[PDB]
Amino acid sequence: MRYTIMVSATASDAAPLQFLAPYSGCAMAEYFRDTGKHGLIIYDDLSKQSVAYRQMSLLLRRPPGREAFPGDVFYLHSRLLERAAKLSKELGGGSLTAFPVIETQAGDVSAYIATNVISITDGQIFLETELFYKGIRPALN
Amino acid sequence: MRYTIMVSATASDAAPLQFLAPYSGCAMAEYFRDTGKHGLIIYDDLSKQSVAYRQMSLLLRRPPGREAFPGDVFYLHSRLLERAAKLSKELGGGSLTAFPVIETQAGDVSAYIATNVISITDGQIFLETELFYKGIRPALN
Amino acid sequence: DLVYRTGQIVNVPIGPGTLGRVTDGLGQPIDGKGPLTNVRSSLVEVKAPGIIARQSVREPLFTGVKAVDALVPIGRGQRELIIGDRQTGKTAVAIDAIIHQKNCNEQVPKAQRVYCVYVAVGQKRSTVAQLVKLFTQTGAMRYTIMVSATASDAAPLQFLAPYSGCAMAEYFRDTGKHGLIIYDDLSKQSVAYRQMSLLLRRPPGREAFPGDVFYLHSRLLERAAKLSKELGGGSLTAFPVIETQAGDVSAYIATNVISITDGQIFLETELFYKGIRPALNVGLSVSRVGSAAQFPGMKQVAGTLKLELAQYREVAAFAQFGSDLDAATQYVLERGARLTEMLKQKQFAPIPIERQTVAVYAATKGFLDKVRVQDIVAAEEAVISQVNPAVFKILKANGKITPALDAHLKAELRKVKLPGA
Amino acid sequence: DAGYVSQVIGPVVDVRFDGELPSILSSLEVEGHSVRLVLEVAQHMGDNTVRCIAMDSTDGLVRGQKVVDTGSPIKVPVGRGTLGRIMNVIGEPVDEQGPIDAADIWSIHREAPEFTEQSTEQEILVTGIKVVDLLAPYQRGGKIGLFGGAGVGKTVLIMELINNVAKAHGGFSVFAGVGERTREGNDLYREMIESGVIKLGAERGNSKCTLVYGQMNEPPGARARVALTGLTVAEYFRDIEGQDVLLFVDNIFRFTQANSEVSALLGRIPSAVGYQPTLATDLGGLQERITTTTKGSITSVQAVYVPADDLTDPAPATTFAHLDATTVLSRSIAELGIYPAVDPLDSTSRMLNPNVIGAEHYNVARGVQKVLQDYKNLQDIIAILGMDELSEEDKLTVARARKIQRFLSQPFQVAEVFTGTPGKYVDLADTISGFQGVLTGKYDDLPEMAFYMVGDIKEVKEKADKMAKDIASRKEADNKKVSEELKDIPSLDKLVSEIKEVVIEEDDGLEEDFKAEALSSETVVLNEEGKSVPLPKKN
Amino acid sequence: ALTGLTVAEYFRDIEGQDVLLFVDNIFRFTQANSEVSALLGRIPSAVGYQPTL
Amino acid sequence: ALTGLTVAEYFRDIEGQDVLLFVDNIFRFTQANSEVSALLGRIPSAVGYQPTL
Amino acid sequence: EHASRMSAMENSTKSAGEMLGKLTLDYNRKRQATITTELIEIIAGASALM
Ligand SMILES: Nc1ncnc2c1ncn2[C@@H]1O[C@H](COP(=O)(O)OP(=O)(O)OP(=O)(O)O)[C@@H](O)[C@H]1O
Ligand SMILES: Nc1ncnc2c1ncn2[C@@H]1O[C@H](COP(=O)(O)OP(=O)(O)O)[C@@H](O)[C@H]1O
Ligand SMILES: [Mg+2]
Ligand SMILES: [Mg+2]
Repeated sequence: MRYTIMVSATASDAAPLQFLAPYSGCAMAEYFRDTGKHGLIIYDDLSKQSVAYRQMSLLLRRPPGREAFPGDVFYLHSRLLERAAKLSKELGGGSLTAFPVIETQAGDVSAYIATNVISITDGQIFLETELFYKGIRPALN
Repeated sequence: MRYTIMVSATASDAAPLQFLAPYSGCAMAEYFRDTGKHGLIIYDDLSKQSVAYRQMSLLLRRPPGREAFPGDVFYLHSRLLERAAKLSKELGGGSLTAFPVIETQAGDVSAYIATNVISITDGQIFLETELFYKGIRPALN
Repeated sequence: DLVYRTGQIVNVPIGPGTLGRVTDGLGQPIDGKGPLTNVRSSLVEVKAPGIIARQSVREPLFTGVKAVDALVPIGRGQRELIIGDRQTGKTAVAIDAIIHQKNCNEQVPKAQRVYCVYVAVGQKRSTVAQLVKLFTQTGAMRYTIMVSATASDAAPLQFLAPYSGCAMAEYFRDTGKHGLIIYDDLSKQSVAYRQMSLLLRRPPGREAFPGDVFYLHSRLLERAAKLSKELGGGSLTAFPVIETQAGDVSAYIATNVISITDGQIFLETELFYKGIRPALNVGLSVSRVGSAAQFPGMKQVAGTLKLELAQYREVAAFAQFGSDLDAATQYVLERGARLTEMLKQKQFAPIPIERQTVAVYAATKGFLDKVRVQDIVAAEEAVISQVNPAVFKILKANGKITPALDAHLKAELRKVKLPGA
Repeated sequence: DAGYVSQVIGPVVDVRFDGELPSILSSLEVEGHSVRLVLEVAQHMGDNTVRCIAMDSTDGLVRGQKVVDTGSPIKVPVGRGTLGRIMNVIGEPVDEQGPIDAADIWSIHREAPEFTEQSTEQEILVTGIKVVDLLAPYQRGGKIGLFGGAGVGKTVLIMELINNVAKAHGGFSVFAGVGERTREGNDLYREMIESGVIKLGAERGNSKCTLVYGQMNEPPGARARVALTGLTVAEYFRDIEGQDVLLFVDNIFRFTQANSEVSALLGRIPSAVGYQPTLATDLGGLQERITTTTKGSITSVQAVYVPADDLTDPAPATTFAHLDATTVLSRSIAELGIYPAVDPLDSTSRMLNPNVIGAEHYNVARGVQKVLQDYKNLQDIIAILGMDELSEEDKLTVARARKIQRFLSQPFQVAEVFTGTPGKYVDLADTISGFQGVLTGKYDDLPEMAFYMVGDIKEVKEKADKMAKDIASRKEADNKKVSEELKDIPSLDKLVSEIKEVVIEEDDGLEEDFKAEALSSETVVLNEEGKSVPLPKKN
Repeated sequence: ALTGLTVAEYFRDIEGQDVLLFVDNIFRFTQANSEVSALLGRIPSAVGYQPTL
Repeated sequence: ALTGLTVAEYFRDIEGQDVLLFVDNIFRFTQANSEVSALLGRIPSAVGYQPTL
Repeated sequence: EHASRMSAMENSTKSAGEMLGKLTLDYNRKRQATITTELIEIIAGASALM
């Protein structure tokens, strides 16, 4: 915690606060990206940001799409995860590394929000539930 | 029909009358429960009351839910079926036992009205149509 | 801006001056050959002819596709749906129907000719220019109208092009001649009608379609009628094309047009990649006019073909065990497979109907039992190219395989050499 | 007094009445329309406006066009004067035999009779079909439904019912073609001229059938009320003339569908699968009128389209409860080639009580359903392994049930034009005995394809010896001089000279009669006087 | 369920105890909040639950 | 996707030569119009897309 | 042969239990997607009128 910021929007917080905390956390980590230093960010459960954002869209009476998600739920995570960059030498050389976390349901990586972030992020660390109950931990697929 | 009442809201009757016929028959049946006698009530096609209540709700511009049923269609059947009780001995000790009849579609008891009435009642009598033609009549699964 | 009313419900030029031309969905020609000359402006939404105005569908309409002139026969005046998935042969079956009419219009009198209308809704201009290049190279353009509301056109133009194309094709029906309209992607017309209706704020229904998307398609398709002899006796034959998604014919527009049309030519994407081309699913394909409007002679041999393919389908899902010989199922497991590879056909080459019924005669009577299953498409060439070509001349004129012919052509299929020994 | 059109959205018109609105269900006549356009008031909108459904098309309606109230609902001709005629939804003749004689002019809108005038008398209707008369017998006086998807044979089965039941019937018949193809309404008409059911011209009173047609081309206002028009013709024969009527309704699914095509434009938020919120009540109010009262009898046969073979769809599933005998037709049975494709374990009748048809008919019906459900339970193995692991206990119940499936198949008189086999009418006493025999074992040695497409149990033995004759025909019929070139046929070089060479004109005869019209290249619009001027260069 | 919490929250915050709160069928708490969102006209989320699930 | 097309259309129409247009995810043209049309006051089509897809 | 048939049907009951396990998960996705699709079409039709 000497080097860590903790941006918490829990389950009791309002849905616009859970929608905003990935962006609030990314602005705090973009301070280190822009001043030549290096940053790590973990948005634990971007699955839960999109559900908080789906709540704001359906309460704004906006027309829903796949799994009642708004049409801009791709742009929700796309706008956020593009800010994790490695800057050039003329911009300082700083960097921000993102680790978005997505919880699937029954191994379904072909869900809507899951496949949205697979097409945003560079890599993928797929953690398997059959390897996890066999004691193989970290249960890397 | 020395002991039977027949409350009949048929198909050409108005949809408020088919909605109101289970409640009208239960008030006739609650006379025996409240006077220390015992009643027995059969709501044949409780899945046809709910379609009649859906018709009045969508025409009164009430907000639809799943399968376009109103939000209070659980409250419709629960406030009808909880009137079937076994009263204590200080209230005469009378009773009323209900038999709602739900018609499923190809056995799908995960449909919306069938799910609601399964939650309310104290058990089902299933009647499969494969057991019906297998000679098992009554086809009680 | 100012909006002037024209006093006119929507019109298109119908007449004999439209034959050979490529027009858009409103009648303006897009082929760059000038205005339409020998035409008059008729309405676009015409009421369909009633019960008294019609007569029974008796004369056939030969497609040239062997799987449909035999199994799913089509009469002059019926509506045959071509339903299937994407890239399964729907346009190719319909194009072969148009090309074949050129091969048959030169051999019939003036009252027997069929004038085709191809309505291309929601396709590219690259695809339509490929068709006009094809219909000019064959020679089918002198009988064909091409009504083309492509994908860059407005959704009201793609909505109206089936009706505007039918009104052009109804000229030939109403004047005693015979028409053939092909509505390619009637699925893409309903998408254009859905768009045009959601923007007019008409409330959506199933798959956001309007409520009257059945009446969109029934009032179009019921205009394909075989008229009575008091009304000239003309006919219009519709071939609507509906595209399904992963074979799901339970979708909203597919179930509407299946229930409107008489027959259906169902094409599958798994039969297409087994080499069965045209990929006709013989079980699901129906024609509700039926063998009432079949070529006789073809009708004599199709009963042996429809029955043996019915047994060949139930013997399948037991055919994975060639160790398990039975020699009664194995008899029909190969006999139906002679028939299955009999019905294969290369595209843009329709066959005359008399050459088809001889090739079905050569496999229902067992002449091609000696050849292997893998070389029947070459054997059907050996049947056709080695018999006397006067067997086809008297079968077309007599109209049925006469008793003075089924013993002529019995020994004629014995003096041919079949590629199997 | 009169009203004027204020709004036209598709087939739905709002009409504004400055004082004295018409009642709901009232008929309005639009004055000045080219065809006779009739609107029926659906609802009162609220500001002296009614909302209507049009019985014909609305292209050509102008806002402000005068609309005359008739003070009554749609009124159709009823009586003997309509027999042998074809009527419209609005009672107009479309058969071109002149105007229709009117015993009375009845409204098409009515209430269902009452609970007190209901006839609780179940008596059998001998159809002549083996699978119908055995497993789901029809009631004389009751409501019959033929459920099936597209292309399983409901129109053929209702054509077989018309010439097996209504041909030998004392009362009259009404065929209400509700939203099907116009071609098969012309097929049904010409079938009944040549069969003598409809007699044209001066023998018109000797006709025994009234046709009401509301076919697929017509707008959803017409297809929703044409079942009510065809019912009114049958309700006049039942009430005023007091006789046994037959009402064949082709595709009662189209009544619910045509209400669904307008109901979103009537201001109703949608229900489930695409249907109106008033689905069971529109359908209920029609079907409660097709009843046998104490005055007369209406034996109704209703084809029901089942969308995409899905009996769980709410338009077939609501009309199950309105019927006495449901004849579910299956696509699975038709893929075997068995016709009529009646599903034996999905067709149900109220007549299958042993109190009504007797226990001797009841046990051969329940026994056939028992042996066919067992075969369905055994196809989990014998379509995977191959009928070798059953030890001849229930190998025999397969070959009993496989002969039963073909014995339920039957040739039709109306399917002679389709298939080359004659029609077979089976008596009820014959189909009990023929199906008791395969059930018990009186016919255990005949092959299974001798039962296919036969009349009765004398026709399976007349087919079995025909099969074992013509097996032996395939050993000498080929040579040794019976199919020679010289015996009974001419030569091939001569036959091409025999045939008359038809004359090909290669000029196709198109423009020799065509009266053209000059196309204006420039757009012709209307100015404020209404004069067709060029479109102005003001942009 | 909020009433059962508030009785249980007194034993935690004032009495200072370890409380057992038995919520019999938490699914019925979900579906009753799903009904009150449908009655307030809110557009439901995926499979039919309230947007604030 | 219209800006990059216009650059490719100039080399085709004016320069008159064969060009290659690689468009990575032309779906994101369709998806972007579907985000805008929710706010342009439109009844949504099938799965949630714009009526003018 | 009976021991090989005992082992060929412990691999087949296993493989038809893993196939059924992947079919009930995919049906439950299509079950949930069907209710969301039916609901969105009912809300889009109610919002067009209200
Ligand atoms: N009988 C056939 N033999 C060989 N190839 C065929 C045959 N019929 C069609 N094809 C080819 O298969 C492909 C299928 O395209 P086709 O013209 O059938 O369009 P479609 O699949 O009906 O329509 P869409 O392009 O919308 O998917 C084409 O390449 C066509 O040339
Ligand atoms: N009894 C029968 N015998 C032979 N073929 C039949 C029979 N009934 C139906 N068919 C076939 O099925 C098709 C269905 O015809 P139809 O009854 O018009 O369909 P639908 O029931 O969908 O209206 C017919 O064209 C015919 O080819
Ligand atoms: Mg195509
Ligand atoms: Mg029909």
